Amino acid sequence: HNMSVKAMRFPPKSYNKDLESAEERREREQQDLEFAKEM
Amino acid sequence: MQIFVKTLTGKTITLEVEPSDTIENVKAKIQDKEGIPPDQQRLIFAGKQLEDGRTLSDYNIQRESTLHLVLRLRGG
Amino acid sequence: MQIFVKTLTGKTITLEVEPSDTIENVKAKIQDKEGIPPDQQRLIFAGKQLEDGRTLSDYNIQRESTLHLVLRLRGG
Amino acid sequence: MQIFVKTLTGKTITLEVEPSDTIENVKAKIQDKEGIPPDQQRLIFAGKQLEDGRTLSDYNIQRESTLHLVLRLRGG
Amino acid sequence: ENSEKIKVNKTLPYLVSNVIELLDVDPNDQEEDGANIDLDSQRKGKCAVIKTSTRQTYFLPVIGLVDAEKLKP
Amino acid sequence: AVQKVVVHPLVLLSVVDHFNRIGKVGNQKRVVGVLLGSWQKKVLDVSNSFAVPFDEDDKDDSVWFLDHDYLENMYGMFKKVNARERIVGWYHTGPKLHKNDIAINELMKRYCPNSVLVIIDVKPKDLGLPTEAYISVEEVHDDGTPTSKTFEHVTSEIGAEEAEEVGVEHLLRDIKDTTVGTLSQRITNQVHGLKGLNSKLLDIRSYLEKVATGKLPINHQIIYQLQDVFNLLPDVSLQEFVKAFYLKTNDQMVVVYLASLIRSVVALHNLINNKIANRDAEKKEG
Amino acid sequence: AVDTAEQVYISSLALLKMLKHGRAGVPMEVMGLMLGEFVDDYTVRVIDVFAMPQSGTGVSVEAVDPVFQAKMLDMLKQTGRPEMVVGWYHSHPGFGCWLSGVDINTQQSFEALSERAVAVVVDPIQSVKGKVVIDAFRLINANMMVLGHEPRQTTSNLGHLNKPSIQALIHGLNRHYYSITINYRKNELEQKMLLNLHKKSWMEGLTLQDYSEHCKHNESVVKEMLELAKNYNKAVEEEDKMTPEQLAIKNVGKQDPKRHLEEHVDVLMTSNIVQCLAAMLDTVVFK
Amino acid sequence: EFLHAQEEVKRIQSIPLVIGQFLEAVDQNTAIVGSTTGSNYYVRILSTIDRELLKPNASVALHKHSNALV
Amino acid sequence: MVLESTMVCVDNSEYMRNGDFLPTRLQAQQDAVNIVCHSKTRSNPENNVGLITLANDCEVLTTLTPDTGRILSKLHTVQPKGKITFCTGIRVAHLALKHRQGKNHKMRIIAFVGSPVEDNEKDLVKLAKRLKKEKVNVDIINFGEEEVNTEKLTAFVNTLNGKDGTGSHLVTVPPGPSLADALISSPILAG
Amino acid sequence: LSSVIQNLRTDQTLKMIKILSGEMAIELHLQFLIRNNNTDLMILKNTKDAVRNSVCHTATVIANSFMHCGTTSDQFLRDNLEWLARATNWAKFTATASLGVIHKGHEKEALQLMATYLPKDTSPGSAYQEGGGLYALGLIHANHGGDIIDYLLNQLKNASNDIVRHGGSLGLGLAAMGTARQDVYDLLKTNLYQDDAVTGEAAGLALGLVMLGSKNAQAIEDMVGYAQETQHEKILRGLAVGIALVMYGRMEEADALIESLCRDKDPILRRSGMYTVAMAYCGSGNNKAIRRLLHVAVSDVNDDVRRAAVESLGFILFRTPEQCPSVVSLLSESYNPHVRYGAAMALGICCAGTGNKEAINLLEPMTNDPVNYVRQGALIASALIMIQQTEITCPKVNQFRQLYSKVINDKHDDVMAKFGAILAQGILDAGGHNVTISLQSRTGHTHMPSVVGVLVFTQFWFWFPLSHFLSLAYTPTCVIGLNKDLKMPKVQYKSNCKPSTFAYPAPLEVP
Amino acid sequence: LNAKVRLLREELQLLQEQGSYVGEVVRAMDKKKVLVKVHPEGKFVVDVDKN
Amino acid sequence: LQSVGQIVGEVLKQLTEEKFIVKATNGPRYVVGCRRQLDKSKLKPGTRV
Repeated sequence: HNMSVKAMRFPPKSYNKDLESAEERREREQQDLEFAKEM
Repeated sequence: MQIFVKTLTGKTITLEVEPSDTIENVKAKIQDKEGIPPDQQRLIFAGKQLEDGRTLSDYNIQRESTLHLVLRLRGG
Repeated sequence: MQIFVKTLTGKTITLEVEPSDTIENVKAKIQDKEGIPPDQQRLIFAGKQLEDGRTLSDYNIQRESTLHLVLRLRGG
Repeated sequence: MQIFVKTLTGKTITLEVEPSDTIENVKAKIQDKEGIPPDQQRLIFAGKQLEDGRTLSDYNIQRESTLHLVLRLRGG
Repeated sequence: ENSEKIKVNKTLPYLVSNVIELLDVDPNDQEEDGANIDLDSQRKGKCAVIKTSTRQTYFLPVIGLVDAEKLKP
Repeated sequence: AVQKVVVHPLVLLSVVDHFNRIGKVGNQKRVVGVLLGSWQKKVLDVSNSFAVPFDEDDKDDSVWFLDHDYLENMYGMFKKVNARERIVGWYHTGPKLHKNDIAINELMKRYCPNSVLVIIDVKPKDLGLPTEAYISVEEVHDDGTPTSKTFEHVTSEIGAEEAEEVGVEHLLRDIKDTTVGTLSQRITNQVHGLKGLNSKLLDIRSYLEKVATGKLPINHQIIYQLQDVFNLLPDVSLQEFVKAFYLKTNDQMVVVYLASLIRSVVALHNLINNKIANRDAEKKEG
Repeated sequence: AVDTAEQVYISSLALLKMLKHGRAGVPMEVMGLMLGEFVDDYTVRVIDVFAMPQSGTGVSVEAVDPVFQAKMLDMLKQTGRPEMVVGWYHSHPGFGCWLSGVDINTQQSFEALSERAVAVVVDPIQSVKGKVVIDAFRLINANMMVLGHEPRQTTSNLGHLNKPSIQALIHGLNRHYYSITINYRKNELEQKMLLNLHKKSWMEGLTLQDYSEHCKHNESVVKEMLELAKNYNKAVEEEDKMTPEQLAIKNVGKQDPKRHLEEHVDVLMTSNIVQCLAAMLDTVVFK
Repeated sequence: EFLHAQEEVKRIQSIPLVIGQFLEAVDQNTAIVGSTTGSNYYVRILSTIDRELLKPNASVALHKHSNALV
Repeated sequence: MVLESTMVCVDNSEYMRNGDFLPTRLQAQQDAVNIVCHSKTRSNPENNVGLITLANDCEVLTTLTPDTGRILSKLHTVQPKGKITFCTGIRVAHLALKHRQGKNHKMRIIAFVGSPVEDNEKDLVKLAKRLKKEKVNVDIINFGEEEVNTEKLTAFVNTLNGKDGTGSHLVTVPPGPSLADALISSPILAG
Repeated sequence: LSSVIQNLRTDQTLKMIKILSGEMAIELHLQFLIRNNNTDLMILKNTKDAVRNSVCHTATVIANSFMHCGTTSDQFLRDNLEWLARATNWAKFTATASLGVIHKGHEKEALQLMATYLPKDTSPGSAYQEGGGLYALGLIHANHGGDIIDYLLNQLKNASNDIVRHGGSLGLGLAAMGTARQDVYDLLKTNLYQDDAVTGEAAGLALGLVMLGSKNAQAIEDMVGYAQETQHEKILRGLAVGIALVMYGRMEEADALIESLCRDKDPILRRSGMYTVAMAYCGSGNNKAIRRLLHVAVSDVNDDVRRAAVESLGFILFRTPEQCPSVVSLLSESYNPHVRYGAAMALGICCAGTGNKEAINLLEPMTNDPVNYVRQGALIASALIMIQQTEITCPKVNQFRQLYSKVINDKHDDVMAKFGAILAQGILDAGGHNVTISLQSRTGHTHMPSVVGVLVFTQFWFWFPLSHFLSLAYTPTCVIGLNKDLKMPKVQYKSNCKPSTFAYPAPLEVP
Repeated sequence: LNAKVRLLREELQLLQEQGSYVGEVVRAMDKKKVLVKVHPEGKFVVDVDKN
Repeated sequence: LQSVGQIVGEVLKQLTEEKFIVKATNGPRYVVGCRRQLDKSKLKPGTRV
């Protein structure tokens, strides 16, 4: 078990790294919630 | 006369009164002094409640006696 | 067994006491010799805040220690 | 043998013990030397805090070893 | 002032509805303070159950401004 | 009578608050108070408490002060805001029994014919449990010694309520815990077992010194009990008991073997998924 | 002008009592009174809290005996608690946390009687083992604020660490008052207790489980393994035969035998290991 | 840390909830339901729900206001 | 006017059943208590009073209470029994005086002596001196048989209030008419 | 130097002392910075007009002071005074304190200078004002000590009220730093013991300066004993820094103190352990400090411990700038934002002076982090690094220049975020583009007053008027040729390369 | 693992938003409009999103 | 005047010690928690509440 999990579990590669989320989404949502607030 | 009334906060107030005054006049003086409305505040003396309808002599309030004030506690 | 007290004004007060005295007593001695009400006095000794119910030798205060008085001001 | 104990201010103490000596005698003799109440203290060596029932030999303490005294400075 | 305070409550856009039942109510066996309700125990008269037009059914713990004697299902 | 007693955390925090506060009224080394509770089916539940003034002149027994008509007054003032609960017993925070507390108990028993004592030692110096429970009984004797009025032990534990353990857990941000599963077993039920057993044997060890003329043999009773202890302990692990032991060890380990085998096969399977997925997508994206 | 940074320190005991009292008046806004002291312009500390006699109707509550309060308070002093009143608290079940209508009015008179008062609101029914929902407020000035003056001074980041919820904005928190940050400051001795609060006696640790019944459990799980192995073979056989996510999406009913197979390990293990170890130890420590 | 935050999201399983019927799942983390008020919905599901127990027409409970599987 | 705390430590030893005073010493003292406490409270209304009794143990009967009636209805059904024990009584009254409700009051002890006291003199001198530095004031009525106790008590009171303190008294009486009638109202306002 | 001057004195020597004690160097630097002065005021005019009255007001009259550092160019605050008068309460204090940074090193006749902007301009009290005055008189002499000490000491004694003592102990603990003057330590300790919650912070910090680096058996006990047993918090937030300055590079010696503080229950002492293990090992790169200083970040249970624990790494490695991105670049993806903020500051402070590329590469995507204060952190850090650079000297500059502008102009954005941008505008143009941050002397010696400058600066998190403490770190970048008479020759020099690499950033003041 | 913890932390806020209806289209109109009828109510003629 | 009606409904089953399923008479089912004192022994499936 140790050898198997130790060895060829390298395919976690930098070919694709890590992602994220949108940037305008939160802005729009906050504007909408502030509009609701004003009311 | 002078009369001392003290509150659950630890602040203390001194009032000038004459024996013919009623409780309501006391509460009015307190409101003048501090801004609490007359309907909120409850008074205590010698371990029994005060009520309007009576003069301060009637409870035998003597010179330099001490009164307790406690607020109406309502929520909803 | 001499003790120095410093007030906010910086006046220094000298006390002849005993290691088994109590804070109530020294607070009363100050009341006698300067006129300050006892219960307004709070005692400060380095960081510690001294409690009325127990004795100087419990805090192992030594000769000619310098000791601070602080006034807990009250609302008005 | 001769052991070293360090206090935060840069004071060092050298002390005579034996291999079979237990932690309690060490704390006792530090009390006798310096007057520290036996409970207000913790001894640290090898990055660990020792247990009062073991011997120095249980922790592989060797000659001229230095250990750190941890102290609640004023106790209270 | 008291009668005016009652009057100024009675704005006429009432609903209308039908009485379904009249009930006899008895306090619980046990009581509390610091947390007691005026309405669970500590009621002793009549209570009613009404059916509104919009097909609700409400229990009423206090009848209101009409004497319970003159109601019937 | 009582078979067990259960304590809620609110009592323990109350005790500690009282202990820290007294410094404003005295210099004593012990404090005393009243336990409000309820019970059913011989299981007693303590829920709430208030503390009443007490004082004692340390240098002698038999000179102590305890304020009745403050206790009665508070009990009245509490009853008005919770009808569920009634006087049950009393607590004090000394590390050890005292000579006069039987004479305290005979007082406060007038408020409840069954009253129970709980010692809540506030400064532990060991791994252990913070409470002990005691009830009062009369002892006959075989020596013809007159009838003795003396305490007896009762088993105890901490309990909980859903409305409180939310608060306890919100507050337990202090240190590590929950080293899950096999990590927590051996610590919680081997090491912290052996440390306790060792402390007990050291206590017996110390007592059997004083009998070197330091103190009178308290009774042949205690010696009879010790002889039972050293007689009962399991027979030497030397007979055909050994055979019976090997059998179960084989059976206990065989299934472990099986499970370990299962454990490895899945790793290989996961390995293959990772391998092919990688290379394929690589060549594809190239 | 009030500094943005000022804390409220509540003392762990008070919190437990606030909960065990709020989660009883389950659908009603029970209330109570709160005792402490004003250490400084950057602090207020609450040290204890106690209930009252009170009655209500679901839509409201209030307390009925005024004497009880002064009598209880003046009693407590005889046992080292001379501290006085600084505020009050009431529970909102499930609503959320805010002050509304009447609660402002009974609040505002405190501030005429004692500046620097504090009103606390707790919610006992949303809370859960990880976290309790508490808030502490004080009223904004009685307007004269067309001047556009800020209610408070700021000289730190220390007050802008938290995001106000939508609900309080609906009921207008920054429009009529302001929130103040809660903080805890446990002392040495209570936290020493708080860890003991779960310790269990040495008597148990050395004890063995019965060997019978134990064997029964072993045979139960081993015979449960079969069906999972059988299913696992097919589950291996059939994969990659369709689009990838359409594996999971078509596996919402029937279970996937990998997990159920895996989690029967960590039951043969753990159990067998610890039992064999405990027996192996105590065979030495007694005779 | 993950265990500490794992159960922190059961503030959502508060006491007053509506009962509804399960229909089908579009993709993981989303499905469609039919409430007892009669109107269907396409909604989000919460992560910690074990997926091996939801089957055709099994009575689930939904948030009162947001209408999310809980 | 000055605010004072007073504990009255009645005596109930066996010797109290004898008959020097007319009804029997028990009724000879109950009336005296009844008058002295009326005097304490009527002197100023917020003084307050408590009760202790001396037997083979000491026992407290009612802590500092502002209403005299509590004491009176309490003092009844105290029964003559056992042997007096003086020191322990005075100690436990010292304890109970510390815990007064308002520390601005100063404090007093009153005791009635009605039997031989088997105490060693040099114990009384220690007790007296420490009570001296604790500012507690004692005040002894040698109500019963004057002999035997005539000396020890007098030297005690001397060593206590002496050094020209003057605040503490001994007063004593032969058999005759009522204590309250002839005696107690005579020496000063009371004590 | 204070030692060697004695072996030298016991003539040309009588003027050689004028070099040994720095009298010349100071006034030469002053003359350079005053002559080479160059700033475009339009940026301030913009940010001024974008002010919608808020906390942000203060950020101008701090930031302005950065760009005019050293240069005595008062002419921005001399006019538009009526908008400045809109300040109130504690902020007024800070405004007066800035009058220090503009005159830094304008040593002579300073007393009349501030008495032209009096503590008693109207004898009003307004004792935020006067305490400001003292704080300024402290900053002019920021490390020169000398004849002002015995003024300020007296001036502390007779303070009426507890804000004047605050400015006073700050100024005095500033000027006399490093000297260990026993009378000063006495006066400060007696004021600390007075146990007032505002002054005891100022005094508790200042107390640490006058003992800097001279480990002292007694004073550390006389202050950890007080910190360990007092109830006000601000006192602890002062002392938690005040301790570490008693250690300085002392390598292994301090380790005993370390093992004390890191064991403490009390969170703020547990924190101050970390600052100590930073100041004890500056530049050493010693692995033994890293292995523990980082382990705290991953497990400790109170956030400010985690931020200070992460951020301290910016001091151990600053002798090998290549390393920090290799370790922090992962940690910057932590879930809880406090760690991310700390990572931004560690990264910005490891490589403060350089144009290092990978640092900026990692800092760019933080600028949109949802949690406003990490945006403030990233903006500051971005601006500390990349000081003085031109678009040739590094690409990826002129987009930041406008980023700051747009985020300050945005009408619907958090004040706490847009505080950072307006600070950054000043950081990037400090001194008139003639000054730089460095922890590293030309010869390779570690430079002390800048290290202290930044460690104190990072506490602006807790207490605003502290930010001026950065002005210690602006070393000027110039060369001067000097005659044997110490006259200035009118000589010239040349430079080897296309001028566009050096130039001032070409002010674009359209109107 | 850090990514997974991040998502789990945000789920509580995220799944607070409200849902959406499901309806049957009967026939499409011109200029990007459609006639759809919902389960218990009246037909609604309504536009479409950009994608 | 300061009083309010209460909704009528019917109990279907007790789920746990604090979770009951009710059906209002008008429509939607619900999940609802009890009040502490009501003698939960009495909420058999079917009683009106």
